[PDB]
Amino acid sequence: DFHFEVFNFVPCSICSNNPTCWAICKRIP
Amino acid sequence: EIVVTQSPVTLSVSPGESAALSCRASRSVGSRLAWYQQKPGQPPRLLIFAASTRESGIPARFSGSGSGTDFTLIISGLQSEDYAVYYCQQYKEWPLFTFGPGTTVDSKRRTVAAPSVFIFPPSDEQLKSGTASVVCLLNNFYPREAKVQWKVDNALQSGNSQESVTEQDSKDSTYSLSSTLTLSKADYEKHKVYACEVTHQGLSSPVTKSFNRGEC
Amino acid sequence: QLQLQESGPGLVKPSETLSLTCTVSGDSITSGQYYWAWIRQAPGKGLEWIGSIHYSGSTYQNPSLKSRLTISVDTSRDQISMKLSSVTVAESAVYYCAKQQLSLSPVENWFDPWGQGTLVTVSSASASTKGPSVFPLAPSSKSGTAALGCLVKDYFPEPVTVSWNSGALTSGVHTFPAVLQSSGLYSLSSVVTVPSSSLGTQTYICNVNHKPSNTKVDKKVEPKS
Repeated sequence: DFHFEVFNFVPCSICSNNPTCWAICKRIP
Repeated sequence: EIVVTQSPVTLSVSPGESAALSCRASRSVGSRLAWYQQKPGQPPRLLIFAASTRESGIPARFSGSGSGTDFTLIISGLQSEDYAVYYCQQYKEWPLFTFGPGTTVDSKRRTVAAPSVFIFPPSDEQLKSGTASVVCLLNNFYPREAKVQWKVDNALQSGNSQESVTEQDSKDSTYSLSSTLTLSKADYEKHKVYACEVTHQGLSSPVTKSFNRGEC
Repeated sequence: QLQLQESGPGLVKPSETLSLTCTVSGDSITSGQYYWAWIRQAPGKGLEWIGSIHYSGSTYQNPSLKSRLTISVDTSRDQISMKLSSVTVAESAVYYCAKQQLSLSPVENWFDPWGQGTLVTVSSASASTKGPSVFPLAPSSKSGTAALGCLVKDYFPEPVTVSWNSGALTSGVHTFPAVLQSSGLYSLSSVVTVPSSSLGTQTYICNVNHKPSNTKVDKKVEPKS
C-alpha cells in the first residue's frame, strides 16, 4: 500500500523498480 | 493513519546502566522504523533505521530491535551525553510517516525527593494594574512526574494556568516547577480561598498550600 | 561535508507571512534522488513535518498546512524555501530543514542530516521592545526553609537576566524559563529558597536586566509582616 496520490507528481527518477510508480510517473530532464 | 506511541515519558537512568525505551505502533509497520536522538538545544540526529540498523557515526551502545508493532531502543552503558529526548518514526505506507511522542532519558537519583511547595499571592503593585498572578512553586523534586491542581474557592481551575520547569539539576538530579494562575483583578477579588494542590511520589498524600485573600 | 543552514526572520507579526530558506552546502541538492524537508518543533512539543520537495519540483506537504504553505526549490543557489501565510500564535517554533530519504526499492523514509534550525517567534509586540514589571513573590508569613522571588512580567523580546543580591546569593536560585503569554509578552519567575531564620536579618534583592530596553530594576523582596 503506497500513496503516490499525495505528490503533485512523482519523478521517474525515484520510481526504482516499482511497476505502479512507472505507470503514473513523470519524466524530467 | 498509523499511530506510534512511546514508553515511558521519562526514563531515569544512572550512568553505566542500560536504558530500554519502547515504541509501539497501532498497526504493523514491518521493520520500517527509525529512532532519533535530540540533545537539548540541538536538532534531531538519526540513530537507527529499518528498526535495527545503526547509522554510521553512532556509538555501538545504541542498538535497536523489534518488528511488526513492538520496538525497542537499548542504550547499553549509558553515557552522560546520552541524556536526551528520543523519538521513533514509522514509515510503512510510502511516503507517509508518523513521529512518536518522544521519551526523555534523565539522570537517576538515589533517593526520591518530594516537592517543597509554596504559594505566592499577587503583589499589591500588580493588583493596582488590573492583573493578578497567583504563583505556586514546586521546589527540587524527583522523579519528574508531578501534578498541580489549582482551586479557587474549591472550584478546580482548568485552562487558566501556565507551567514552567527547570532543567534537571546536574548536582542533585531534581526539578523545580512554577505554575501561574493568571486572573483578572475583578475576578481575583471576587473569590477568597486560593489553593494549589501538589501530587507527587514523595508525597504520601496530595499536599495543598493555600491562602485567604486579604488575610496574612 | 554536507551542511544545512536555515535562515529567516527572528520575529513575525500574526496574520503576516513567514518566509524561510534552507541553504545546502558541501553538496548539491541535485546530487542524488533525495527529498528536502521543512520540519518545525514548538517548544515542549513533538516534531511536525511541514513539507518535502525534490529537485524536480515534486512535493508533498502536510494537509493541515497546505492552504497556507508554499515550498520552492532553487537549484542555482542550492536552496529550498517555504512560505506560511496568515501566520498565527501556533506558528512559534524552531523551523528545521533536513535531507530526507524517499526510496522505493528498499522502502526508506527518514531525515539525515538536519540543520541547526531557526527559532521563529510570533508576537503582535514584534518590532518593539518593552521592559518588564517586577513584582515580588514575598515569603509566606508562615515560614524552617522559606521561599521568595521576583515575578518578571510582560516584557518583549527575550532575554532577561535575573541575579540575587547582585550575584552574591546563588545557592538555591531557580530562574524559570520564560513563558510567552497570550498577550504576546513574555513572563517568568525567579525564586530562591533561604532559611526562615534569616528572613528579618538578611535582605534580598533580585536584579533584573532586560538589555533590549535598557531596563534595569532592583526589587527588594521582604516578608509581608
